[PDB]
This record gives sequence, C-alpha cells and structure tokens, in this order.
Amino acid sequence: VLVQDLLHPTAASEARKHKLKTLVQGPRSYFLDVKCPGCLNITTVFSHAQTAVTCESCSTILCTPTGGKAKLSEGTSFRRK
Amino acid sequence: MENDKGQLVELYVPRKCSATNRIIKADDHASVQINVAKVDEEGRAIPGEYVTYALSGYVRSRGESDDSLNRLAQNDGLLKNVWSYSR
Amino acid sequence: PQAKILSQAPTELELQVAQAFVELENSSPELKAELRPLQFKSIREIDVAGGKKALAIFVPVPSLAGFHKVQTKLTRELEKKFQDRHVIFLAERRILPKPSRTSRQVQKRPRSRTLTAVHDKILEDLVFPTEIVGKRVRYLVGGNKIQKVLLDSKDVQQIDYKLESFQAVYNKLTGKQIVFEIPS
Amino acid sequence: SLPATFDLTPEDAQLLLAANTHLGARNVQVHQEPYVFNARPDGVHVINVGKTWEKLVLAARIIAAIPNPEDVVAISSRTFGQRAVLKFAAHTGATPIAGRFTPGSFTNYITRSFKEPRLVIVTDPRSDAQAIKEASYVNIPVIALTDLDSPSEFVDVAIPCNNRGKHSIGLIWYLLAREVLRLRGALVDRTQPWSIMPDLYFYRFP
Amino acid sequence: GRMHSAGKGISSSAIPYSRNAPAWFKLSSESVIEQIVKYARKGLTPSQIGVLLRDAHGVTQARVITGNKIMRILKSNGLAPEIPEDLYYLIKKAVSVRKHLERNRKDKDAKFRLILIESRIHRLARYYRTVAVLPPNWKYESATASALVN
Amino acid sequence: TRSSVLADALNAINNAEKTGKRQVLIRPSSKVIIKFLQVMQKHGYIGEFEYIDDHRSGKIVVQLNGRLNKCGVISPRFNVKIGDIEKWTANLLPARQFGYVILTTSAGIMDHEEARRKHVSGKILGFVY
RNA sequence: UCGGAUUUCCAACGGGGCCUUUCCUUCUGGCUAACCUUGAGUCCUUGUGGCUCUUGGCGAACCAG
Repeated sequence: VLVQDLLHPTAASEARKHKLKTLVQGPRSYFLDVKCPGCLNITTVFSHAQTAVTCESCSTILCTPTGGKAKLSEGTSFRRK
Repeated sequence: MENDKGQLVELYVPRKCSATNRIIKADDHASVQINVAKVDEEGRAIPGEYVTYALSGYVRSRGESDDSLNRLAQNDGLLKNVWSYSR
Repeated sequence: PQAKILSQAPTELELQVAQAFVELENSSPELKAELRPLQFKSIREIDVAGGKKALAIFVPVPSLAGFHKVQTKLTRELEKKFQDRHVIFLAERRILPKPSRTSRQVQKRPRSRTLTAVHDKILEDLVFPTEIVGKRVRYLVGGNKIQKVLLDSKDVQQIDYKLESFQAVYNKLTGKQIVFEIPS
Repeated sequence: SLPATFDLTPEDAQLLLAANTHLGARNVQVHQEPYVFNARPDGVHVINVGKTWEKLVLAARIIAAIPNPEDVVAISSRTFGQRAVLKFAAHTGATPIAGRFTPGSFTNYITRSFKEPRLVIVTDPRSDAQAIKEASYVNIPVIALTDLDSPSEFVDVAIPCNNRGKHSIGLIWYLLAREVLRLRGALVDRTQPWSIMPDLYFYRFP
Repeated sequence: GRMHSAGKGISSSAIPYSRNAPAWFKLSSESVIEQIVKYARKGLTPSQIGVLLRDAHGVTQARVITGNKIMRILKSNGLAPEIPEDLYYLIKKAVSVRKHLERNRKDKDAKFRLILIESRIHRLARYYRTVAVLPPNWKYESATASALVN
Repeated sequence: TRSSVLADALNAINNAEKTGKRQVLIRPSSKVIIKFLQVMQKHGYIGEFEYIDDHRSGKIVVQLNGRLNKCGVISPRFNVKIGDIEKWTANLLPARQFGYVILTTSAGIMDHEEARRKHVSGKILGFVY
C-alpha cells in the first residue's frame, strides 16, 4: 500500500466502492426499455422508480417501488437503457 | 556540507532507505541491507557482484518490507508478474 | 454562390471550400435543403508534423446544431475532395477581457464569454461527435502543463486518425500542450 | 535480470499442485492479497504458485548472496519443519535450529547459544515469532514461509505457501534447497532433477 | 452534518460526468418543456415533476436536456407559487405538529421538535428574505401559518 | 464544517509522508493549492502531480518523493511587512540555510527569498522545509 | 590600463513596451514631429534621395477644460 496507483484503479475494486466514494463520482443506476405483452410498446423506466410506472394504455403497474430498486411486474420484457 | 574552501566537513554520509528514501541512522538496528546475487548464463551466482537494497526499521517494522522489496525487485527486473502497480 | 455562403470577405481557399460546398449541395436533394442556409464565417490553414495540413472551419454559433446534424457526411465529402486537409469545425466564440482594478463601466460579463469556457467549447467541438469522458491535467516536475483528455469507445475511428492534427490545433490556438487517450 | 532458464518447470508445478501448496488460508491479511489467486466457494483461497516459484527464486538468490554458507540459519519450532530444516541444512551447509528457540541466541555475546547469522529463514512466523523479534535487533534479514494469514512484521522476502500440510512444508524446503544448490554450482546442469526425493524432507513417526 | 439532530448520514443522488444530452434519449426540448408545463398546470411541485419525468418519461435531468431548470421554466411561465417549496413544506409540517400539540398538551417531545422546526423556518426565511425572493414585510407567525397552510 | 482547504491538503501530505507513502489524494482542490504545490515543485520537495476534474472542484493526486520533512500552514493569514519576514524565518525554519516561508504577495504566491529579490511583501500562508 | 576603468561573450536575477480575439476611453480648442495636395529652393552618384517652407486633411505624441 506504499506505492500504488490511484489514477488507474483496477476496475473490479473500483466497482465495489460506494457511489459517492469513487475516483470520479457517478451513479450506479440505469434505464430500461420495457414491454408489456398487452400493448407491445416500449415504456422507458428508471431502475429505482419511486412511483408505480403504469403503462400508457392499460392500467398495468409495470414496476412497484420497494426500497432501492423497483420490482417489475410478472411477465414483462425489458432491456437496458 | 562543505566549508568555504569547497572541501567536505562531515563525519559520514548516511545511508538512505530505498522504500521511503529516509535516512538510515547510525543506530537503526531494525533496518536491513539486502544483497541479491547476480546470476550467470548457467544460473550460477557471481560471488562478489550483488544488487543492494536498503529497507529501514520503520519500513520493516510496519510490515511492508516484503511488498516494497517485491516492487523494487520487479522494477529492477528481478521479479515479474508479482507487484501490480494498480490495486 | 460561394460569396453568398461566405460573409463579405473572399479568400482563395475559402472560395475553393465554398465552391466544393455548393458542388456538394448539387449532389443531393436534402443535404442541399439543410446546407444552403447554413453559411460559415472563415477558415484557418495550419500544418501538422505528419506531412499534411488541417482546416479549421470557423462557423457561427446559432447554426452549429444544424451542422451537428450533418457534419459527419460533410467531413467525409470534404475529406474526399480536398485531400491531406483534415476538416475541423470550430465555432466563433468572442471572449471578453478580465476587468482590472481601473475598469470603466462594463456589464456583467457572462461565464460563456470567459477564456476557459471558450477553450472548453473548443475541446468539445474538436472531438465531435464523440464525448470527452474526462480531463486530467498533468503538471510536470519542471512545471509544464500537459492536459490529458480521455475519449469514448463508440466513435473511435472517426477521430483516431486525426489526433496529431488536434494536438497541432490546440498548441496553435493557445500554446497549451495536450495528449489524447482512449481508456481500455 | 533473469534468463528463461529460471522459469517454472512442469514437473515442479505438478509437485506443487500435489502438495496442496495452492490451498491458501481461510482469512487473508492486507499485505498478502497480491499472492491470492482466487477464493474457492468453500472459503479457501488459492495461492498463485507462479508468484510462489519466483519468490523461491529470489530467496535462493538471497541465500546465494551470503558468502560463507554457515551464517545462513534455518529455524523451526514447527514439528514437520524440524525434519525439513534438518535435512535442508544437511544438504545445504547452513546451520539449523530445530525445536525451541533459545532467546538471546543472537544477542548475548557471552553464552554458548550465541550465534552470529547474516540470514534467518523461518517456517512459521507465528510459531517462530521470537526468532523474528530477535533478528529485528542485530540487523539480520528474515525469509519467511508465510501462509495467507501469517503476520508480516519485520519480514523480508516471504513465500506464500500452506504451513498446515506437511507435504507443502517439506516440498517448499525441498525446492528452495535444490534451487540454492543449482545456483551454487554443485548442480551444474539445470535440466537435471534433484536426485534426492522430497520424501527425505517430509516428517515421519513410527 | 444534520442540524437539529446528530446523524452523519450521507445518502444522496450522484450526478453523471456527462454535461450534455443522453445518447439514447430522442425527444424534443419543447416536448419535455410542454410536459413540464402540463404537469405544472396539473398542480405539482418541481421535485415531483423531476421524479415523474425520470420515472415514466425517461427524462433524466431537466438541465441536461434543456438549458433551464424546472423552476426557471415555471418562473418563465408565471406559474411560480407565492413561496418556494421547502419553506412551504416546513410550514406545513409545523402546522401539523401545532395541531397535534393543540390536541395533546403533554408531548414534550413534540414541543421540542416544533421548536426545532420553527428554528429551521426562521433560518431559511432569513435566507429568502435576504435575497429578495420574499418581501421584508413577511414574518412567520402562528395564525399567519394557519392562514398560509389552511 | 470544512473551513480551510490548504490546511487539510498539507495535513494529508504530511500524514502520508510520516507513514512513508508515495502519493496522496486531495479533495477538493483550489488555485491556491496548485500555486503552493508549484512553489514546492520548483525547489522539488515533491515530484510531479496531477489534477483530476469532476466538474465540481478537482481532486489532486500527488507523487511525493522522499524529500519533505514537514510542511504546514499559518492559519490566520497574517499581514507581514518586509523586515517582518526576518521574524517568521527566525520562528518557523530549522536553519538560516534552507526552508521557505511562503507569502501571498500582489505579485503572486511565492517563497520568501523571491520576495526578498522582488522586494515585495503581502500575507503569509505556510512553511516548507 | 597608468588599485580601478568599459566594450564582446556567458549564465543568471528582477523590470518595461508590445503581439497573440485583450487596457485608460472620449468631445471641443491651442503645441511639436511624421504621411498625403501644391509648387519652391541647399547639399551630393542624373533623384518624389537627405535638408527646408507654402493652403487643406489622417495617424502616433504635448496641454487645457
């Protein structure tokens, strides 16, 4: 620990540190394109959605807020960003 | 230290450490001087030709002299694939 | 209409670029529909240490997004025509001087009208369309600034052959030295 | 400053895998996580045996650096290490201290246990802790055979092995012994395996 | 950290290094500004509006996609409320605790917490009264709070 | 709360030199800190170092060689005149031979011997030897 | 050179005026010099060369309000 690099940390060890406490701070979250089968429609949902993101047409709750991440509904396609 | 005549006026130049570059003093008995033997093409040690290292009593006492000597050896090409500069 | 797309100041290479520009308008029904009102201000020709030279196209500010719709194909076509000239788009951002202690009444100068903001906009546009993901300024032991700038991994190859030209541009416009890097 | 002659041998690698030298400790300290390869799901870590080999190479270099072969001292209060150290020093020319370390053996210039080493080699830095603390007063380098939770106070070059299994201990002393002798010149060819088996350094009981 | 208490709690949002717009986001600036105006005429606060824009509509940050924040846009439309949101919620919480103290006369803990909340109100109100976003005639009072919340 | 930043910076530099390390991570950064470290780097109490941007206020990674004995700040930034330097260099330095009390003059921030040579004065930040 | 003297070169050390998108801005009246109109003369390689005036302007300085 005498001579090491802090400019270029190893990406695995840098992956475990807290969000605020990295080399350059930045979020650990992401977005999703989800599709309910009852509409075949892309809805964009944040991974930590604090409100119940309901689909556009149908009254189907695509995700529920529980602590950190939002629990997706059963039977829902998704993909990141 | 010299005089105005430009001649040196000290008793001895101290040995400095190599891990932390600080002065190894005249009574640091927890410090250590390391000799590593220069090898031949056959893998025989040259008897009177060494590469030397200085690892001070603070360095050695703190529990760092292994890692620091690994660093110094791999940077001087005596190790390879041991000391990683990124952790 | 090479003097129409120029602005009240003809120059030889400017007439060449504007003539080739009207020719690129003529080879397209929809690129002409965008590029015909899109004028530009001026040019700078500056040589690189790799044998060729580079052209900083000084473009006005409020049309630059319309260029950013089309600068990919336009830099492609202008690297087709004028060979060994690396095509660069730089905007015209007039800086304001910093007021001294004896500084007669001037309005509150915007942050965008400062020196460093204009240099940052320069570095934003020099590596268009990719994004700078980080700047790390290295101070040497002899006190020599070398600005390390990091680049993305989406649009490497469009810029990867233009790197030393960008170094020459930045060391000419302000004298500060710069190193690009693409992290792993 | 090393030829490719010094590189890791398939035979030696088979030996080191057979002795469970790779099976590291459960808990790992801060200063030896460079030596860890990975953690198995049962909680046992894996020691980079290539790093281990090159650490033995550098330790053998250091042992070769002492001119008179008597100032090298091997140390063991470990039971299996007693056998290993005795046969090591037999094949080496170094002097052994098996069993209980007499305090004041490196200080106290009067007594009969007074020895003046220029190198101390340690099987377990936890079991031979007082020998480390004694070497920390009279300027002696310390080579240790550290497992992944072994304390690294006052140590120089430290070799990551398993101090639990006796095969690991005997084989580590075995390989260090042969590599030192190959570096000396009594084992002129490098292609030659050391003819004495590693069973001479392993510990027995009737 | 944490005036009127003792915690050293750090729990916040990060902000990404990228200043400019997201790559995958493909809507118009006027579209999301009109969405902001729509939710504002619905009657929401800018915190709620930012939450609904990143949950449902994938609008990450208002100052990323547009050049203005939500409060600049509602100020530009004549939809800013008479007091900012945080002072409003502090007066709302103080009115709640005040009503609770009017019911139960023995909760010394509610009295202590009410004193803390009123301290926070007075400090934040000095801040808003300094920067002229609040008239210097304005003063937090008890029946004044009952008028402003109810 | 965090009131001085150069003080915290030299605190971290001095602690890491006491432990014998090689690098530090300073958060935040300042123009004053950069100029101070340039003054250090000119005589070479440190090697090279590096700014890091995060759009907020930068971080600094410093390589420190072995040469720093102790650096520190004088936290009320005292007004000093020209002969007053001979007071502070009699207080803080370990000898008349070396060490640099550093001043903040209207012609920039620099060590006291340059302000002898430039014949200026100002306020005082800290001491390096 | 009859103990100090000042050129050339050399590090240095501070400093001033500039140029790089940029440092004191003007209006109205008087004072020098320089570019231009106009014709004239004293010098030297034949001169719109150098030195000097003739009415009207522009630039860089000197002063007042």
